[PDB]
Amino acid sequence: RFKKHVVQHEETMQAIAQRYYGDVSYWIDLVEHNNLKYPYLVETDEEKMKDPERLASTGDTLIIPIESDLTDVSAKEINSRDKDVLVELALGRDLNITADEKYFNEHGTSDNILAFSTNGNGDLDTVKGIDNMKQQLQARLLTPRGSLMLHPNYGSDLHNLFGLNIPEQATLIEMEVLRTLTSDNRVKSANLIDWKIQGNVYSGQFSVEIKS
Amino acid sequence: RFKKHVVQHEETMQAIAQRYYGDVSYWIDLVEHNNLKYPYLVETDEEKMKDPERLASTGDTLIIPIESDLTDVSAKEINSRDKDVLVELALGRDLNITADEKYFNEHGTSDNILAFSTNGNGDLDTVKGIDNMKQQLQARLLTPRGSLMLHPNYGSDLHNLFGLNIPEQATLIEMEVLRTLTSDNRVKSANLIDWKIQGNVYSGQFSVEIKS
Amino acid sequence: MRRIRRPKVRIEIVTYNGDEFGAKLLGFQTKNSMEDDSSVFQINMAGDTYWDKL
Amino acid sequence: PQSDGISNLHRIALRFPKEGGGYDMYRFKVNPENYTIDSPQRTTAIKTKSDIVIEDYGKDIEVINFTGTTGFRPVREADGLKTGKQKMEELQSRVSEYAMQGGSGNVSGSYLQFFNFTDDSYYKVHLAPQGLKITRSKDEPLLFRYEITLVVIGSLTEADRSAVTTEEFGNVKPNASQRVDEGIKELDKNARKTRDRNNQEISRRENTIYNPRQSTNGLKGNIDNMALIIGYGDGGVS
Amino acid sequence: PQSDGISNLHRIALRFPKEGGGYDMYRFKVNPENYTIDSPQRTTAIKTKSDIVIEDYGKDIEVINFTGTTGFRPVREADGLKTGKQKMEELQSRVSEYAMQGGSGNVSGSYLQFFNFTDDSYYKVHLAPQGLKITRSKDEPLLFRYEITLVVIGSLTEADRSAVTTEEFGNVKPNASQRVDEGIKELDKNARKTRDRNNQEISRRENTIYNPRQSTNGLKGNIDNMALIIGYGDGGVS
Repeated sequence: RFKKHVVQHEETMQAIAQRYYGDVSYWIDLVEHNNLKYPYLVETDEEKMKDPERLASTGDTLIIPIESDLTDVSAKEINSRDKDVLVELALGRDLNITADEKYFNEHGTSDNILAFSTNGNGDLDTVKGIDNMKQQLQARLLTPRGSLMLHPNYGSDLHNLFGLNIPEQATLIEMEVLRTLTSDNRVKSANLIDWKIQGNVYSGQFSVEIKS
Repeated sequence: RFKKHVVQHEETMQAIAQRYYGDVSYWIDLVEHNNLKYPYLVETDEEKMKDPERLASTGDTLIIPIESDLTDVSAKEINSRDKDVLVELALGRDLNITADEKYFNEHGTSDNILAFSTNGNGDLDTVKGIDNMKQQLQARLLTPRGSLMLHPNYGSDLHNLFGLNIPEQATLIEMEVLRTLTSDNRVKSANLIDWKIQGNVYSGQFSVEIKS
Repeated sequence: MRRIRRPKVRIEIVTYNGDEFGAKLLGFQTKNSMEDDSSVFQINMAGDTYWDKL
Repeated sequence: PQSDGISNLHRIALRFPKEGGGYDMYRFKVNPENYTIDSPQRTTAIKTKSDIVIEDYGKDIEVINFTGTTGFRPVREADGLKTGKQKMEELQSRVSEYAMQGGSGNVSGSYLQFFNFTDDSYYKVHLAPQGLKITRSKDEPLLFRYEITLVVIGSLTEADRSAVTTEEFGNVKPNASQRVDEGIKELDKNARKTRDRNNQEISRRENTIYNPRQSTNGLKGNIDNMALIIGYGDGGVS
Repeated sequence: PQSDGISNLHRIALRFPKEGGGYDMYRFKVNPENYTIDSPQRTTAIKTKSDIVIEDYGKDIEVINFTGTTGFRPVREADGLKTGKQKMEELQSRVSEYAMQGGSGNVSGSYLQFFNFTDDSYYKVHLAPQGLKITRSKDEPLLFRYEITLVVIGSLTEADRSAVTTEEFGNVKPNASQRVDEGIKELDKNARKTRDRNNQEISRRENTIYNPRQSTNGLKGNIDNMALIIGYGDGGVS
């Protein structure tokens, strides 16, 4: 993992290293991680035109690796190869199956719902980044707990909770939803924000602390 | 022991194995218990007509041995061919002595009542399955405790419990009947469902949780 | 002022994951002495998992 | 039962074992002042660095404790007219009979049946380590108070451990081993010596509910009799 | 929500695990009279000869304990008409069933789920060693009383620690090790002996999560796969 950073007005790289690591002397590893020449930070943006890849200006994004992976040469190389797109390695890339969100929401828990799709031309569609995490969470929530043919205890028992609109049923649904979301290690935790029960259909929303 | 199961519509053997044994990999050995060819489950009825003995379809009864007996080759060999005979062998076989079912109820705690009978042709009648269990339980209840010439402490004190039809005597009779029914290790437990005393006749009923 | 201490023990194992092993730690002893010709340590583990088979 | 709605409640009763067969019982004329039932659990929780471990080892002993007294006025009995003092004395005598000659001599009954008609519950109980406790206070010139603690052996519905019958399908006695042992007893010294030598020879080059139906447990038992009677060597093998 | 005047009071309800799967939603018709919650800490203090040392290890196991009485008058139920005595007997039966079935160290299924609707909070709990203590004294003859103590495992919002789905990127079950083992098993005894000899010779000459992409941990797996498809000696290496 890492921490995003934005260069302040004529900010100093050594000050950044001291702030994010305590010891000032670790700045030599950070610039190697970012793969920057000696002009690490320049106030003038026009100077970046000469060597945009190897020169950072004010407002330029920077990567702050964790303390453990500071001196790892492999981590340095991988971070240099994936500057500003390092989040994709953790969350990953997967095939996109949410072809149309306007259609499958109404059906809910049932079979013959999702399907692959193609974006652009030729290349099969693949969802990456935060959208991939959201798609995985939605698929996990929609699927039953014991439906798939392998690694059971994957899914949720939401379909069994339809019934009376009494408050205890709502709290049970809330607990089940929180249990389903917390099952993935990529989510630190989750908690409710607001709940609403009007008519005969339950409504609610949740927030999840997505890493990075 | 083995749990009975019925083939569900559009169901696969892998899901059947995963639901009970948890890991789908056990299905390779589970098929040998049922003695089925490669078409383990087929919806088409006429397909089974070619060889009904070595095939199964929707609505048929399967065998689900416990994990301990799953790996035993002897259990596989016995369950391959016996099929429905397993329940009769599991509950045992014994000679039937309910020659006069109408008569033995009229004389409780009386000797020289039960006798052999004849069914089929030229052979003494026999009982098997749940009927054998019920016959054995009835004989144990009718048999007094300390009358048998060998393996004593078999029976009940029902003859001695006649009294003033008061509630405490009724509870004592209930406990005696429960102890008599629960003596056999095959039966799990028992409990009274209804009590009714009017005049000078005691009436009631009990439920027994028989294994399998 | 009185010092504040927050111990946090970590265990690594090389031939089950080491992190899972270190989670169930309860206590340990480490007898090292130059007087004798042997150094010995002991580790106490919880009964959550069957370590005998692992 | 209780006094609300349903008919008049039945008093608590105790059943004790009669020495000369049968049973004798004891019904309290006055309901207990206090009734406490403890049902603890044998489970311990210990926390590791970043997790909580919970372990359990079954249900604990259900301790029954209650306190009561005896009314001074008389009341009808099954035989005779016994007042509260006589009832309490009989209770003490029964408890002494169950306790004093429990560890010494012999007592026919292995347990006591505790009936709670008011609470609609039944248990098999034994005298607790605290035991019976009798006292008369300043404000009881004529009344007598009794305090008793009990430990539940188990549910009264279930049968006794010694009076349990297993499945016992098929023959239970391996008659083959019995007749093998009977035949071996008649063998001479040389035959037994040769049998031992053959067993040693087979032993040193190995690695390189009796029912014949639906089982294979009693395989080598039948072979031993057949080998002995026919003769595989002077004495036999296995 | 409590009886704050805006919303009606919501009574505490339990949720035990059923033997045949699912859960049974047990609800109290009267809130507990007393409610106590403890949050002990694992902090320890040791006095050195010249200064005090304060050391902490984190949050300890919490304890939940409460006491109350069941209602007297009959009250309707969602699937019947159960009185207070029936409710208490059902609670005792459920507790006994949950305690007895945990004879295998710990039940593989979910723990007891506690739902406190009086104040917004949820917990996963287990039976404390104190257990379900039931008593009924002379005062209030027709009202039962129950005392329950519990230990908190964790918040119901979070799932089980061991059931969390890790990243599992790449391949945790590499085929290289499997086919290397298969090839080594298929090799002759002399081939394995020569492989051991080569490994010993290489050891003498020392001196004097898996992913094919962007990872080096699986380097040995690719190399160990080789030296068998190509006869790098009479057997593999490493």
